[PDB]
Amino acid sequence: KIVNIGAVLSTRKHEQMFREAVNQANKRHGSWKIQLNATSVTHKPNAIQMALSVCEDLISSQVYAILVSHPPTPNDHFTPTPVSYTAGFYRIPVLGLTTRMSIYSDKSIHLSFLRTVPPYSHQSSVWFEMMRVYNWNHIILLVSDDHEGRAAQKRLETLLEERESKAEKVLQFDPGTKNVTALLMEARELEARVIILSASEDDAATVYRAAAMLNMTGSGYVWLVGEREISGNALRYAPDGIIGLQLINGKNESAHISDAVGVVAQAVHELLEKENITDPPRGCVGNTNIWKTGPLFKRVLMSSKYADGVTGRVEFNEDGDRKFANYSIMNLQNRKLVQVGIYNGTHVIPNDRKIIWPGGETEKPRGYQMSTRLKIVTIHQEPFVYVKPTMSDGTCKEEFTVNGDPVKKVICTGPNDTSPGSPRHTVPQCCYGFCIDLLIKLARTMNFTYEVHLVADGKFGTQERVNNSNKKEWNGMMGELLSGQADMIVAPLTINNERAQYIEFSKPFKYQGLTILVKKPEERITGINDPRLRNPSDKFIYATVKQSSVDIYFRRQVELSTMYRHMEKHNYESAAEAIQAVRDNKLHAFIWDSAVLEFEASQKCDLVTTGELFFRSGFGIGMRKDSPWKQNVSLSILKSHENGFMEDLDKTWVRYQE
Amino acid sequence: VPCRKFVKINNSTNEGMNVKKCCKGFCIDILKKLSRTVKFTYDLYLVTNGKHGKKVNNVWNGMIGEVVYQRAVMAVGSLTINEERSEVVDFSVPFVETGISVMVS
Repeated sequence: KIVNIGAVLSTRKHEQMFREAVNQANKRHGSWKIQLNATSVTHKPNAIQMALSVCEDLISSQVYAILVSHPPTPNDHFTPTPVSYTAGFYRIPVLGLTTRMSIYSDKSIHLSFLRTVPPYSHQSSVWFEMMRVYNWNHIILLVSDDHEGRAAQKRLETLLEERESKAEKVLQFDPGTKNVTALLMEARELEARVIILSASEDDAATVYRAAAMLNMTGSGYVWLVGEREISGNALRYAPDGIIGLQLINGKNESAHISDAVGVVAQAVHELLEKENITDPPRGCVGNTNIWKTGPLFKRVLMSSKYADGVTGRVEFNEDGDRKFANYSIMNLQNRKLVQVGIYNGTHVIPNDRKIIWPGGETEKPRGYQMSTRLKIVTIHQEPFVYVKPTMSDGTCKEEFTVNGDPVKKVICTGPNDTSPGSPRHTVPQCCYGFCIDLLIKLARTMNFTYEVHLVADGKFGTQERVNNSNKKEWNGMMGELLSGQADMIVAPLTINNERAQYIEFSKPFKYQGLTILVKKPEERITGINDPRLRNPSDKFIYATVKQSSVDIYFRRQVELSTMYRHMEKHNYESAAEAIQAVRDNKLHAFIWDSAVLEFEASQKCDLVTTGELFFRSGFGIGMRKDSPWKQNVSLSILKSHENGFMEDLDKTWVRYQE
Repeated sequence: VPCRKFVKINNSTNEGMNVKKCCKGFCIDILKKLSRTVKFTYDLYLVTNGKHGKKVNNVWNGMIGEVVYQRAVMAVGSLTINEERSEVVDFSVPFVETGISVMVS
């Protein structure tokens, strides 16, 4: 008829308040014969023999609730772990009260640990509530702590699953270093300015000093950290105007202990209304049997419903944390902490105090600086990308067309040849053609400059397993775009299902089908329906570009896998190699798009296309994810579609014949 | 597939009847294959306002008036795409290549 409560507490005043709350816990519960005894222990400068003394004293005491209430620990590890582990050896709930580490969030590791505080990742949820107020969609994550970094990124992806958006850049590395400045300069080149930081005080002061040396406290920069990053020398290195968080009654020890005693007491008086009430035996000497109502009492703690307390309502969720906590939002006004907001269970209310920013105005900084210099990557398309070496040094020969129009070239940068032939010989030459003048029209339309460069290979890009770690990766223009080295694939890119799963698309500019290049008895093929090409031989040589999207499109078509096993013996790197081989009568057929071969038939009259016109598809501009260059650019493309500018581009190259 | 059509009796009253009719064709097959793949529930009906869409003093009509004013969810049927229609709603990717032409003898 007795219940023991164990605690690790040092100060005699909080021990007296703890014993007074234990004595007053049986006040309003009538004249029932239950008794509540309390046992508190102090601290030894070590941690192993502390764990030993506490664990065997609470085994000999047979307590039901174990409390740790020491925020000023001299060790910066903040680990009450071994007492909770020894209680989890017999499945006894330990109620942690001070630390907020996410490693305690794992119920698989911490089988019988509960706490009345949330981890810091929920603060990012509050920062997700910052995404619901100021209409922000691109963040920059920086976490040094690898113990909580995976859980923080998992919670971040869970929160961004509702919007189905992704973070722009995430970083995890070893704490204690000082060169993170190159990563900060790479973050400077990004569009967003949202700085999310999750580390200790040393790494926070290091990145504050690194941002102060780079002078990242200008206009548009978003600064948003927590309570751990505004203490110690990080408070000395703190730039003004920074927006931080504050835990309401997180440091207030006495009311937290009183609320914990109320929660434990009402949980015990709820558990006394049930049967199958087992007791943990003397497990120190000759008793390794587990406490049989471990998960039962844990489920009793799962259904803990409350309506009274000092601060607010307390309830344990599927993770065992405190919900609906009130937070404070502080601002650093000239190295002075000024409160600028309050936070309810789910809602933010800024007060009448102004929001002073480190940059310019007091309104929200529109920190999405879009790319005004687009790194344009392209592949060498023969009717679209005409590449010519310069005359003397970086100049373009302004040749005139037959319509009185000078050719508007561009200084592109490209290699000589492929990697076995020419490994690294990249020069700036002059590029012009269809998509070059299309990009010139886009630059005339919108507010941007650009940077035209080429791709290192002659391939679009296919998904293939890299030989280490058994992972499928990309290459080509998709491999260079997703690496961040490029900005916009301006190329006749093959639109299919697999590419749209990873990036976003625009409206297609080119619309054409598929055909067969032959040379001119039926010398023609009449498309795919030739029965001699269904079961091929060494006579009719049909082939395609190596690592092309037509190969993937025919790889999905499992009913013509024999053509998949036939073109693999004759895969060519570029289409110009196929033109050179079919002019010298080494090839016999070539699956390729319609209008390119029609232009080559206008070049050379012996080139003949086939009769069947299948897979009438469209080619557009390769794009990034959700970006401010999506809606404006698609409206500009549609404006180019509605007028006769497509006919003008036909008059440049397509409609003209030779 | 069945659908309804609100056919009015006269011009004297605004009262009409929802006559149920059958439909087939291209977009019907597209919608049936979308219901096969996505496995959702659809609410198919017809518009009685008129043609595709035309703004008369910030008032759209037809399917544009049904979608922009949120009396429906999406327009599966045939619809031309220009600038202001792409401004008011979000089109999907194009699937069929349908331009304009001139019929002569």
